[PDB]
Amino acid sequence: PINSSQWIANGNASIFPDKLLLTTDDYGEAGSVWYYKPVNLSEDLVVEFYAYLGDNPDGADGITFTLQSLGTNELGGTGGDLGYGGISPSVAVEVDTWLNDFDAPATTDHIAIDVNGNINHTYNSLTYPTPNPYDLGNVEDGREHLIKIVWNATTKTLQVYFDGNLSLTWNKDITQIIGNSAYFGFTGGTGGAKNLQYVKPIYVKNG
Ligand SMILES: OC[C@H]1O[C@@H](O)[C@@H](O)[C@@H](O)[C@@H]1O
Ligand SMILES: [Ca+2]
Ligand SMILES: [Mn+2]
Repeated sequence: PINSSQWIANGNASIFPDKLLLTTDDYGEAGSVWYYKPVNLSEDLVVEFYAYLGDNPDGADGITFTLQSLGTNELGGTGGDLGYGGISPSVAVEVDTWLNDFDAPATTDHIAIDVNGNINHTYNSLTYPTPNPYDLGNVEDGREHLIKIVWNATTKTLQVYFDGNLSLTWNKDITQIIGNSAYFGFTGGTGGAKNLQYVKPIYVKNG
């Protein structure tokens, strides 16, 4: 179901016939996979994918869905950077499976909106501002989780659904951060803790 010609893998990521592998269950990884054609953010964007965050609750570090207006070679930091930290201009939806000091006020595995490659939730909330991170409890349960991301180019809003539950919303015009055109894709990291991490894209609709 994955057409490998449509995806560009960087770092420790690999394109498989049925999934986008972001990290293997090994230390110090960063992986990214970008879709080959940019989307037009003056139209709506809906992305649905299954995410797998591993089977070890004591593992790390998490994944993102990222919109960024650079290109298909971008790869952010390892570990708590989730393969995303440093990429700008960007907006990311992180699924974060390791509590770093900069993750306050999160208390569990969490989903959050990050901007321009910043993964510090207090900084982003003081600067942009982004919403607080949303605690999911443990998502390193060896199950695939359904994530749906909705950009509405009329209302200038973003919604994020996890396992069918509205988890985050945002009222910032993301085109004023990244421009009207962006690559989309996925990133993952591991550090001093680890997990197998992958996504299975289901549906992408632009307009
Ligand atoms: O992997 C979990 C964590 O491990 C620590 O040793 C560092 O690698 C952090 O960057 C990382 O978030
Ligand atoms: Ca983290
Ligand atoms: Mn986080």
